[PDB]
Amino acid sequence: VCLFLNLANDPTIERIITPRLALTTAEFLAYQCEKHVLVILTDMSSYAEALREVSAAREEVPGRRGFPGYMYTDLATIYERAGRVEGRNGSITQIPILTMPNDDITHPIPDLTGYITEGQIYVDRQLHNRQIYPPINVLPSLSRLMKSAIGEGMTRKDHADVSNQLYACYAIGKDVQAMKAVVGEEALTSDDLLYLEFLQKFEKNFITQGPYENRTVYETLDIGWQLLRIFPKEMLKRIPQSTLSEFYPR
Amino acid sequence: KDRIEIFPSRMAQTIMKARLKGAQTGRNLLKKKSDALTLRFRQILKKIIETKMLMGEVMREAAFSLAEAKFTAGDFSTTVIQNVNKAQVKIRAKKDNVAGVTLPVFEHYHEGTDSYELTGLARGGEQLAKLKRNYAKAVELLVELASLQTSFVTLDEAIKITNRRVNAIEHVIIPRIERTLAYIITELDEREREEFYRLKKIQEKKKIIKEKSE
Amino acid sequence: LTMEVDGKVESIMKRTALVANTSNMPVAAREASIYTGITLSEYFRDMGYHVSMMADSTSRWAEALREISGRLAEMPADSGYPAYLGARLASFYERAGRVKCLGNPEREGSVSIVGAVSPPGGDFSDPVTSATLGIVQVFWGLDKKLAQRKHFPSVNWLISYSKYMRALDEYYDKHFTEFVPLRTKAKEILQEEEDLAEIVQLVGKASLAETDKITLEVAKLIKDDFLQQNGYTPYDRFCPFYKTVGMLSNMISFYDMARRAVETTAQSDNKITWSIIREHMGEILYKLSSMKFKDPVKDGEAKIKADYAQLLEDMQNAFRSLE
Amino acid sequence: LTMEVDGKVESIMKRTALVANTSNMPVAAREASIYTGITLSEYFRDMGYHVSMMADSTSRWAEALREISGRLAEMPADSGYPAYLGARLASFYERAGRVKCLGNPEREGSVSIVGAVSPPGGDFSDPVTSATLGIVQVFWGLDKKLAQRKHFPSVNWLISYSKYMRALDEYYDKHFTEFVPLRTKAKEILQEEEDLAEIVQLVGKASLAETDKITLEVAKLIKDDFLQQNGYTPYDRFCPFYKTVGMLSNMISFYDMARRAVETTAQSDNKITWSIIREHMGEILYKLSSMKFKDPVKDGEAKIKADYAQLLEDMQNAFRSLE
Amino acid sequence: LTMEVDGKVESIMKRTALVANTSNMPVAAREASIYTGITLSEYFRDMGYHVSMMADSTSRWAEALREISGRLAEMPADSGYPAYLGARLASFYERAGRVKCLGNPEREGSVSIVGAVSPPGGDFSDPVTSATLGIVQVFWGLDKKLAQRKHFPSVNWLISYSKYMRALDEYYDKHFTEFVPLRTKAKEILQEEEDLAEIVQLVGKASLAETDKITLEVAKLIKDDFLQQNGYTPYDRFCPFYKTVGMLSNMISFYDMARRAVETTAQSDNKITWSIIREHMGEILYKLSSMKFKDPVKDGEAKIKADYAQLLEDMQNAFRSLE
Amino acid sequence: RGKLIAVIGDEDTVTGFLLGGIGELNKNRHPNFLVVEKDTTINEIEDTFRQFLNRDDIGIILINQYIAEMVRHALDAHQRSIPAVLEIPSKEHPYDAAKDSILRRAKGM
Ligand SMILES: Nc1ncnc2c1ncn2[C@@H]1O[C@H](COP(=O)(O)OP(=O)(O)O)[C@@H](O)[C@H]1O
Repeated sequence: VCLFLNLANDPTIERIITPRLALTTAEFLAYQCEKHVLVILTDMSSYAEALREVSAAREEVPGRRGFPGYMYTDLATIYERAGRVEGRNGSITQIPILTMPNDDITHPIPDLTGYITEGQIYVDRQLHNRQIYPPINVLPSLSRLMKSAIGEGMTRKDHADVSNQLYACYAIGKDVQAMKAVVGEEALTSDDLLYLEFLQKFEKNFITQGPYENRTVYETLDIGWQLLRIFPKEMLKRIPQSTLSEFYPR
Repeated sequence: KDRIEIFPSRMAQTIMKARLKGAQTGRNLLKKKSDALTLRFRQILKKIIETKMLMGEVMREAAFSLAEAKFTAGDFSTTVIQNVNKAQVKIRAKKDNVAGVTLPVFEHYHEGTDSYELTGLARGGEQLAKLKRNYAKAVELLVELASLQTSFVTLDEAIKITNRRVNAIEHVIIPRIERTLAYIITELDEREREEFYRLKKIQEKKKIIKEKSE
Repeated sequence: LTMEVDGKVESIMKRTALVANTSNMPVAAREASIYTGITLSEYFRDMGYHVSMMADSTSRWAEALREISGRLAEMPADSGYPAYLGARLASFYERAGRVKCLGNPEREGSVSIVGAVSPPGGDFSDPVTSATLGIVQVFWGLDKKLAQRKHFPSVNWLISYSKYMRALDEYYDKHFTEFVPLRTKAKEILQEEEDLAEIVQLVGKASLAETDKITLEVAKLIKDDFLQQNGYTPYDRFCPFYKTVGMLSNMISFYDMARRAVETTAQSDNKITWSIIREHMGEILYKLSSMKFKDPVKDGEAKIKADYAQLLEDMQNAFRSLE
Repeated sequence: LTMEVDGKVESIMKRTALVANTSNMPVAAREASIYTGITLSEYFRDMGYHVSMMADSTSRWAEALREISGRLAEMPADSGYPAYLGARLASFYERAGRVKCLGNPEREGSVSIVGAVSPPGGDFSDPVTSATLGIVQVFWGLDKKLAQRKHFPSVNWLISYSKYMRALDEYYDKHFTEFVPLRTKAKEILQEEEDLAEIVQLVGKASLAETDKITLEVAKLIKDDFLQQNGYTPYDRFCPFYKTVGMLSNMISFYDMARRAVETTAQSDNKITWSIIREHMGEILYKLSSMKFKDPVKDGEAKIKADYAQLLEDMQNAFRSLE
Repeated sequence: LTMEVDGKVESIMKRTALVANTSNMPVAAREASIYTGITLSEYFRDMGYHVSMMADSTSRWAEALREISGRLAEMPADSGYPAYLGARLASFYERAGRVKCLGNPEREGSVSIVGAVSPPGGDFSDPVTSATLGIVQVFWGLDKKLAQRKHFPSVNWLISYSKYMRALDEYYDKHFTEFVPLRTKAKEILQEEEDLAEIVQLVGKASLAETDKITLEVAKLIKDDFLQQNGYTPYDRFCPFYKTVGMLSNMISFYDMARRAVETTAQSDNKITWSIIREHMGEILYKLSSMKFKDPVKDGEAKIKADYAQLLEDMQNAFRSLE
Repeated sequence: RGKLIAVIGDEDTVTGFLLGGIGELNKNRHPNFLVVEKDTTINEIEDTFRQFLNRDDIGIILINQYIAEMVRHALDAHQRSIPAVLEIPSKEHPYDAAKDSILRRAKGM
């Protein structure tokens, strides 16, 4: 880990040049030293505040929502310094972290970040209040290149099917909870009870991790299969029978 | 009317977004309640059709048992009608719950105060006893039918009310909030435009003043 | 104001200093007031003391900054504030902290800043409030609904937060070992109540499960008689943390035991329900409600702890009789 | 990607050019990408060719335009976009068209712009999408919902549209006379199925008339066996228009003849039903479903046309026997 | 148009004086037009006349001020208007009040400034409309929905107001003594109907109380047949105040009778409802509806008053025979 | 306290129901059954049926299909559910699913 810290009370111009320092080091290590670099940029909202300050100092008029008009170009300059390249064995994965102001996904910073990046991992206030760690919401979250990230020889044969079935069962479990809120526990069917059970155990075993619990992706998939074995083979409609016959048993 | 008439502001926008989400969630929950009520309503409708078909046979059997009774016992209808005394079979109200809607139903209950014993002591006998049993069976069928029809009517009314609620929401309230949010966004854009114009004017004046000093 | 120190009542002025600045005083002095206060606090921190600083309104400080920026003819950021408002707020707040003070005689001082923010019409997107939330580690947000209902303190426990819980785990796990699970369960209960109230008022209260009823009524109990504190009464002016932890322990013990009874008797002939529990032990609920009335001044710490233990014993006995 | 020309599998890059730029490129480059592409397309049009320009996302170009406007400090128009977004989009799309190329050798080239737009969260109300829809004449409306349902191509065939039908009426009447009535009947069938989708919920399928059932079960046939098409297979990766019109003609002939039978047996006691028709002609429905699998290459145009004519003969024979 | 003076018809152009500056005429001339109009009105007031100055659009004057300010590069107020627009409007309106004209012969002039406003987009938050509502004592806000329904005059009876009612009750109690209670009851009916309509829009009329139904129907009658007035007809172009009060009196009397009947027969078995009332009084309801069709000129005041009295007698007799 | 069952049908059906044990005489000695003889007319059937519905303890009411057709207007007017009205067959006229007051609420049948 190479750690660049820009404290809130440090110069905002230093805040501006911090991500460029980090990504220059990442480019050196990845495209010259040929090692896969993960760049974790924390508080792009604070970076945007520094950018706003520098624009005002330049005496440029505020743009949308008081932010610079070129903030999209600046955020693109930061983010797009990432990815694999031809003829080099290194790469730069990026995980910018944003503090959505007022929890408004339409705010310029998260909006342009979604325009430039390739996914989002949502941290849910509801889960945080329910005291689940990590409070990552998997329904609104997305990773466009999960299909490239997973598969045989990269993670495992059944990663995509397990992930899809887990998402489907989780959404159905939330729906069944909403329905139970109206009809009552008795009116629910056996499949509804199974879905509620899977929802509970998925938020208690899959999501709920603990700060210092390092799960290899194989452990993650084993937990996912433990949760999927709540249901019989038939209700797992999103897992091909070829994969169910191999990983469902036990 | 078209708008809720909340003054444009970021606080107003947040309030209206929260209200829109709440209205959508309530609409979804009421739609689920309507779906449950409609499912139970159609189940009871099919049960009613089946029970009517089965009555088509039970009532016929009871009537033919009566016709056979009149073969041996003779004209016992007048005796049966005259000696009423006290009902041997009464009904007890019961409650049934579907979603939040309570469905009235009936209970088949006996009193034991028989009053037609010995009615065919000399001639009727077996035929009248069989007729009594057949009409007790018919009453057992028709009490279930009555409970089904009462639940059916209650479910019909509740379904209509809940569908009216859902339609009212999604045709009046949600459009109102959506229009309010659109207007608020437009007005905030207008505020941003006015502030931009003022700042640009000030910058132009500052440039002119700098030139004047130079 | 007076406080009991070493068995004597001494004026608060003997250890408090005030930096007053009315709204009509010059805006430059209004801008320098916060800095003067924090410098005095830093001096007394370097002394080796713990200095609690209270800024009556950083919103008025931000207004002063905005007016001075306008007078200087600078380009503002969103909502007219200077684009360096966040930087100034950080330079003020980050002067807080616990420090090994300078100087050879070893000592550890601290400055604890409590800055007040009053946005226009309770705005959460206010620039000063956003800049503050980007710096401060604790935020006791305001519930306008609770304020209107006269539920004091009016803290909105759903968006208010404190990031010092992790650092306080060491302190709790050595002095109040049992308090962390109580806090976790209380927060879970409150969130479940928040999720259930919507369904209750959208659709109806008839479809609720027995466990949902336990959650709702325990949430009402906690909100009304653990999160509701009247600061003008002799008994609730200051609630010792031993009192707080004991109360929360009793409330969460009741929650867990009632839920255990309900769930265990579910799928059984002798089913237990919230109505049965309440009808049986309305006295226990009343005692839990009156727990907030214990007065540390006359009801010593030992007396309060013994009373709460007696309440726990009565709860256990009543639930044993129920079971 | 490769294309078969003159029996040889060439590479489409022998005829394709890529004006490719990312989001960290100069904003001027991003904003002038569309103009560079349309100018190159116009050049190859003037050369006498038919060019197809495809902007990947005109929304990003519009964002670059808004960024340029902000940099120049121009007044922000509707939702922050410049004061000329509609003019720029209209003038760019005006460059598409079919022309009598300038020059002595009598030529006629064309430039077809298929520029795609990105509606915020599926909303077609933002300035860029609104202007694009107003200017363009076709909208192919791909749907993630159908993609999830595994209906490829995912064109929603309900929000899509095309305003060139009246322009191509002449071409169809000259070459594919029947295609226009076939297409109108298919569109009306799909609209009727969409309308009946609501009735099915209200009263179920058992309450549908025989005409409603035939409409539903030919709408399903068109959706799953005509609109649905897999680009990977060797038989229907590319569907010649003669094959397409043949399939549509066979499907609409089935629909019309089934509707005629139902209507003309409504008056008799031995009334025909969709169930009767399906039971009698499960083979014909299977053949209609299997009309996809005719390979345009191996099964030449003549063979495919003859097979479809034989299929129509079989349908006519079966319907005549049943009626 | 003519008005009878001492039995001789004399044209009203003999007293009207126009000050025309159309939209395309120079923009800077609109302020001069307003000031010339008000000065002429003041001049004729000083003679002892009750002048009435119709400002056709003060919004156009405000826009002219905005254009001149923009040319002067002044710093704008809300929505680009100058910072002195409100002061200018206040100074212009302050020239209206009834006066004791100057000079030796004691007189009493007046200048009633009736000033139309033209909010852009129909938004009354417009700076011009807001500043005008901050000055004018009567606000006749018009409604675009009513205008579209052709409900002319399109005045919105809810928002509209007049701050002269208390100052005019002195004159009403002596000239039309029976009008103030009728006005109060009509406003009550309209407000109650507004509340009941807000309720009905979401719930429907199924649960409405019978008196609420009568309120709704009488309010519909008042709207469609008292408030709205076709100004381009021989009968409704001018509605004398005897007509304005007689129509209201008959409608309010019918309301009182219907409410009395329903309320006093709610307990009894012969429950009288709105349906019974409407069926029995279809003719009387139509007469109330057509009361507006009385011609003040073709039919004399005595005839109109006699006909309204006869309709009142018909209402009374019909209600008595109904109960 | 519990509700009763009421019958409006031909003498044979009424006799069968009485044997089933449905009739009683209350404090005021009012029977809860009626035999529809030819001497009885539509107005009489309507009056007795209205009395049945008004009575708060009646519960279930049974009517032959033809009697229900004769007094159909009252059946349609009766909308509340608790007085559970049933249409039953008879030897005189068969029972048909169509034109049943309760089934009037159904279009999916
Ligand atoms: N009292 C009225 N009677 C009948 N029609 C009216 C009345 N007032 C307005 N209208 C209708 O409203 C329309 C607009 O009138 P006008 O006031 O000239 O427009 P604006 O409101 O733009 O000044 C006219 O065409 C006219 O038909």
